[PDB]
Amino acid sequence: ATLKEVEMRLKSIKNIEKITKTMKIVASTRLSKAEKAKISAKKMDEAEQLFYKNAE
Amino acid sequence: AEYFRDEEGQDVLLFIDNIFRFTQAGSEVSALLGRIPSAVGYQPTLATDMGLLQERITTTKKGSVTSVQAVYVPADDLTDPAPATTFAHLDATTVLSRGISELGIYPAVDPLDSKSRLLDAAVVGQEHYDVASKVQETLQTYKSLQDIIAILGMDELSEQDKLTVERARKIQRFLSQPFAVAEVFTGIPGKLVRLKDTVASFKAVLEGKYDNIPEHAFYMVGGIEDVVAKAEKLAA
Repeated sequence: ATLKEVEMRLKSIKNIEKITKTMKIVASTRLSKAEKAKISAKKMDEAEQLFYKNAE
Repeated sequence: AEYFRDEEGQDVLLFIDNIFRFTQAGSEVSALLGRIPSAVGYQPTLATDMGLLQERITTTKKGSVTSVQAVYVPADDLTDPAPATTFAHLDATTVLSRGISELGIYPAVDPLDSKSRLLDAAVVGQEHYDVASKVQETLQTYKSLQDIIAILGMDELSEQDKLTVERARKIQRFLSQPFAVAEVFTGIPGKLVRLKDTVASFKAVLEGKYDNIPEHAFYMVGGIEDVVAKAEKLAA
């Protein structure tokens, strides 16, 4: 009643914890690929920036 | 009922309402009888009184009696010992949950919680069982997915999951069927569909033969013929 309404709310909180945990891990997985792309891209950009700098 | 079962030797079809009142009644006079209160104030003779009632109802060498006993489960706490004791003693449980009523589904029968041991792959044969096994899994998955859908939404879900969700919603509203006695309480003509026909109609749905049919064209209508007809109605 109190006990059950607490308990269901606590179960909800547990499920929320689980989802946020899961999400955090998947986010890390995605993050590695994201970083990999950004290096290669940034290198390419830097070559163009080389013109803009030298051109002043 | 005994007179019918035994002496007239006929079949019967007992109906009792509401058996929580039977428990409750015994509980009230328990105090007066001076018996020390048992759990949640119930009579200490709760078990044996239930037992006498339940045992009296049976299918003997003579008659056969089909009881349908209503039970009122206070605040839907089936854990409550009086409902729980009755839950054991009854052969073919059906749970009708408030939520399902609120979903607008009439029957209010909660499919997950309604369970009867009469369902078997021998009793109703392999096809019936297998079809129902697919239904059970589909719904249970859908329930599991509710948490994901709640925060994340339809995002992390697979294509397979999306089809399962769509099927579950279709099944959820395919179950919805109007009652003849709710041509007054809902004013929709009642629909009774024969069992073989229902198995077939559900089989088709699961195969996805009618997953091109709108979700609301499964809602509160009978058989596949009706579902298709309501699809035509919505189409028009």
